[PDB]
Amino acid sequence: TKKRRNNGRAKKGRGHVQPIRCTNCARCVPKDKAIKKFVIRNIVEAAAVRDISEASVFDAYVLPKLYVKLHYCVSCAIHSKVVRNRSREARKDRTPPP
Amino acid sequence: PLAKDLLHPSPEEEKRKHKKKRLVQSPNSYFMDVKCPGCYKITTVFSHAQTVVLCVGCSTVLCQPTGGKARLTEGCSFRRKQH
Amino acid sequence: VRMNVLADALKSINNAEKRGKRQVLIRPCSKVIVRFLTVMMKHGYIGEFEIIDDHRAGKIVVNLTGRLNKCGVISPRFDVQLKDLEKWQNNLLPSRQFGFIVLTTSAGIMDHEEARRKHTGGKILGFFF
Amino acid sequence: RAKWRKKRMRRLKRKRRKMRQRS
Amino acid sequence: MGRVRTKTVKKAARVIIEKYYTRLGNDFHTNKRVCEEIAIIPSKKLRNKIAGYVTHLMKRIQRGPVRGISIKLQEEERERRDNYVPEVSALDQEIIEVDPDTKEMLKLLDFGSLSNLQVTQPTVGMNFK
Amino acid sequence: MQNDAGEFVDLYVPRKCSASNRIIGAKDHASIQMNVAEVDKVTGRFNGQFKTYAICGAIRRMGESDDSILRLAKADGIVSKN
Amino acid sequence: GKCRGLRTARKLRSHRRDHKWHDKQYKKAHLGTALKANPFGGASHAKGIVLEKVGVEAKQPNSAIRKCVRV
Amino acid sequence: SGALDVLQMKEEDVLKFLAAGTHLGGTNLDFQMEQYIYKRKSDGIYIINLKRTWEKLLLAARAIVAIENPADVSVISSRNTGQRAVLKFAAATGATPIAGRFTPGTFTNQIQAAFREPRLLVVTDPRADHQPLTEASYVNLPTIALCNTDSPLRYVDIAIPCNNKGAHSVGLMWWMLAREVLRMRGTISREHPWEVMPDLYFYRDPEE
Amino acid sequence: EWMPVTKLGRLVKDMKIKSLEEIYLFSLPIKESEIIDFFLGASLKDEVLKIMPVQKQTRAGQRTRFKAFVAIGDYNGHVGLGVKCSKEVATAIRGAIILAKLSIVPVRRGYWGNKIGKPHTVPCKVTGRCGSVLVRLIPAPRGTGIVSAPVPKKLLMMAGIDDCYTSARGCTATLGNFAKATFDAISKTYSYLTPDLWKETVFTKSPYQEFTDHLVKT
RNA sequence: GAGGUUCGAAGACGAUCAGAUACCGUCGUAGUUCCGACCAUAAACGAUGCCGACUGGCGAUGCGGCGGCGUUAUUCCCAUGACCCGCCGGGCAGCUUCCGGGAAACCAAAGUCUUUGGGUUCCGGGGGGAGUAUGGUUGCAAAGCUGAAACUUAAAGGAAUUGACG
Ligand SMILES: [Mg+2]
Ligand SMILES: [Mg+2]
Ligand SMILES: [Mg+2]
Ligand SMILES: [Mg+2]
Ligand SMILES: [Mg+2]
Ligand SMILES: [Mg+2]
Ligand SMILES: [Mg+2]
Ligand SMILES: [Mg+2]
Repeated sequence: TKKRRNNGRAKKGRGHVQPIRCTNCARCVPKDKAIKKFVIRNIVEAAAVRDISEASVFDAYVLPKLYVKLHYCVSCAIHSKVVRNRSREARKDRTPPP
Repeated sequence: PLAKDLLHPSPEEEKRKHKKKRLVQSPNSYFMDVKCPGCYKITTVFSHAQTVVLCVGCSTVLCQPTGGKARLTEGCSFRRKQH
Repeated sequence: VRMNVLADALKSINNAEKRGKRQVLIRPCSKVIVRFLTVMMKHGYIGEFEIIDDHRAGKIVVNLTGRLNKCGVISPRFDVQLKDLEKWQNNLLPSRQFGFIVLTTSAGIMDHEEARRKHTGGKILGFFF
Repeated sequence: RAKWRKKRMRRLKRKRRKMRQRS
Repeated sequence: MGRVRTKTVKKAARVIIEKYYTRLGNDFHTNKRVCEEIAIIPSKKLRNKIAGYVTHLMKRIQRGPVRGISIKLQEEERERRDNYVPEVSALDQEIIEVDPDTKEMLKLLDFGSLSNLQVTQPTVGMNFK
Repeated sequence: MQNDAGEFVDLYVPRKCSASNRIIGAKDHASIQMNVAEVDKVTGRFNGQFKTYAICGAIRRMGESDDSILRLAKADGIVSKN
Repeated sequence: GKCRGLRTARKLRSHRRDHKWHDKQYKKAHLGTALKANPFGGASHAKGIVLEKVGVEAKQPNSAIRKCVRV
Repeated sequence: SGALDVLQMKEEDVLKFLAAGTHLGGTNLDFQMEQYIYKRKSDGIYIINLKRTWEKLLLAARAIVAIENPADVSVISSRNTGQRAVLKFAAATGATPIAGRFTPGTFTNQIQAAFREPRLLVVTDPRADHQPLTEASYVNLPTIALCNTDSPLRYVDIAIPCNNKGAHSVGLMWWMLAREVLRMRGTISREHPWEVMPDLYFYRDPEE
Repeated sequence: EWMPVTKLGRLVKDMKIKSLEEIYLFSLPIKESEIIDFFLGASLKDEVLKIMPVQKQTRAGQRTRFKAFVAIGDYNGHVGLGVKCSKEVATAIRGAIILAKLSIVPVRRGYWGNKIGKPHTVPCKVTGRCGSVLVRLIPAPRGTGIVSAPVPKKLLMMAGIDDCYTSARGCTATLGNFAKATFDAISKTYSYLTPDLWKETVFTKSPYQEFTDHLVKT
């Protein structure tokens, strides 16, 4: 009963493809498989933005951002609610909807 | 769909078909009768050249070859029309 | 590769008439093709086909009509000994009331009825019905 | 599991080699 | 919380109004015992409960007309709107904004008509993958 | 279906698609039979008669029908030389 | 698929030959074993001496004692 | 239909077609419609051949007219741009209209208030109102449609190639059909134009 | 008494359409079992095939509901198969007959080989198949009777096939699609495109179209 | 044989647990690292043999070619090159559909199959016993390859359905 035609995997046209160990369980997974969030979080966050913008020696100042490529094994992807678990018709609909 | 008069295909829709796929297999290539500025002599260059075509005279070089058609050098003419 | 140039062609002229295609061309062509298609022309199974002469092999272009349910090809040309001709035309045609096993004898390519009038056997090619 | 019975027999047969070869 | 309405009310309410728009108003205790006249509502709770939407649908109506509703004025109103029209809807005065290719379509027709044709700009195409 | 005595057996002769010559089902409900009128020749006006014209289900669900309507219609002199 | 050719009468015969030592009902009949194993040496019935009477316990779903003979 | 002489294309007509933009197709092209197109411009907008556009238009006329009883022609629109249109040819011919929801098996069901065993559909978009086409598989229903370049031709007797997008253009077609179906047989000269304008046929947005 | 709501229904009860061949011809959906009751009064004898109890499972026990199959035919051309599921045996049967009645078709019968007398068998070797199972109907010289399993025999005897050798396989036990495969066998007799047909159709009006005067009733 | 970055069977302790010779911890050997021989197997998987023919759409993209209508640039153009718009071959792929398949899930192909055969390779015949015993062979050995039966056994299984419990 092939669940995902693709195999949750996104290989096609190859063979062994770089494995990558997760950012949570430390568990090994393929690169084409695996969920790949990439967070651009502000350093200071929502609250401190205005503490720090007062205390700044400088004027105005943009503040930087952390560019982390998160990168979960599916186990932790499901356990820690990155993706969920959809209906048969829904499994297919590959768009990314905010 | 359900009526394509294959035997009398309009001239356009063979030129958008790979050479051997056509109703009759014909080439998609040609010779060109080439001037070049110095000599008046005309060489009989084949578009798809492979080799470097040198002048019957001497000095000048007509056609650098590339993937498909040949690269004519700088400022030289040609003449398809025949057959 | 192209082993048998009938099977090649006949697949593609059964396999149009399912789609209801008005006419089809057949890529390799042959003498045997022509000679077995002209048989199909007589019992009505197709209309007039017009063979292109690409200098090499040949192409054909077959006017189809609705009438051909299937044509197929028996691929090895077994040798049919006239006593067997019945046992074949039992288990290879839908009824005794139509259906034509084209085969190839001493006296040309022809349907099974015409081999029976001349009383000859020979090698089975195919069948349309 | 499959993998851990194919690995049972490939340990067990190796004991019959050893047992046999004595005699 | 306690009270959202039941479909015996929601349906009867909506159907009184469809049939007595003129009789009702935007009070309670008036149209309250209109309902005693024009219907046979057995229980006082329901009798009374029905004049519920009878009001909540008049407060809606003055503000706006329901997308799906039963009314006499609205149907009458709709007919009037339809009749009004420009003398020619599609005449577009003189001079249509026409592509050169569109001009080409006319030529095959062979019709001759007034019109300046402008083609401009690079062939950008549509959308940004 | 005759026999010895030219005897037409078979309780009916089915209709037959115009576009494929393919026999149209007893219970093929996506059948059609389009009736199309002609005119007087001069003024306009359907007066006279009738270009009847059938199509099977399969050809409809394929998407064709209208390709295969035109081609027939313009053979029958209704449509002409676009 | 199948071999299908015209001078292929052997590849076929010899194909349909060995792919009977994978039939069960012939490997009783044509191997040897059966004649060697069944006390009834290929024979419909056989005579033997009753050496004792033994009750056998039937298979779970049906409880009962079956009343047989060691021969 | 192929108007060999009299019922030809004319000039006053053509200007309508251009004005509304009934020839300006969609960017994309369902192949069944490559009989009914000549170019795409730049941008990428396809151009319908007003000649074929019409021939077809009459072809539907011939077929509606064919219908002896004019009130067994269903006329559908689900998209709003036809809503007004369909009512108005329906009133002109004396055909039967369905605007809004193609309701559950009005073609199937011997119990629902609406059934109808009509003998021809007419539809604004095959794309949108795409039940009735499919129910028209279970009854022996021919089917006129007001197709675009981007429109599937599952279950259509005949496709009229148009815009069926800008209300403006839609109406025109629902006119010309209405017009021709009364010119053929009914109660118009051929020589004189109508009492009826287009303005009646192509919807209004909330305006006043 | 009728109240024919369908137009095809109305036309039937006023001696307007003469023989159902005039319906089948135009491929029209029969949707009132009484139609076929006009048009084959008497005849049309109705044999139940099986009463197999299906049953679906739920928090408390199992919903059990019956499935009746019924075959219908007049030993002369027309036959049908009706499958109705219901809570009760008598409801199922009664209301399966109503479907079988609806979904009757004509079977074209032909001829062994010598072209004499009346049609005793199938024209071609048709096949029909329902989910795995498949049934082939081979033509047959007179006297041979039907040569099949019980179930296709009980549908073919009904169709007024007198002779046929069959060849069937799949899961032939599963009666439903023993019978439904050999529904589509005998449907597809009249779909067989033979030379005998092969003449361009003359074409005729239509019941809706001829009698369109009486439908807008007077 | 070289080397010892981390990780880490094995192995040592701390906990957890009724117990954990397990998981969760802290160490750390073989090995993971290199160069030289062997071994010859994977869920070595698209669970789809290879060649060959035919049958529908529609989008995308890698390469090559061809054509065109663009312009950013780039220079006086150029050549380019970078975008745009097409076509063509063969690549990796996507969606969509009552082709047609398909027990079903699904499948442009698993389509062309009772309308049975284009060519050819391999290989399965209820489940276990068993991939066992034995024989042969290869291997330094783990093991590899070839590979039975008596006996027992009525279903084991597959696809989808409602349940019902996570
Ligand atoms: Mg791999
Ligand atoms: Mg010792
Ligand atoms: Mg070492
Ligand atoms: Mg540890
Ligand atoms: Mg292996
Ligand atoms: Mg297979
Ligand atoms: Mg086979
Ligand atoms: Mg076995």
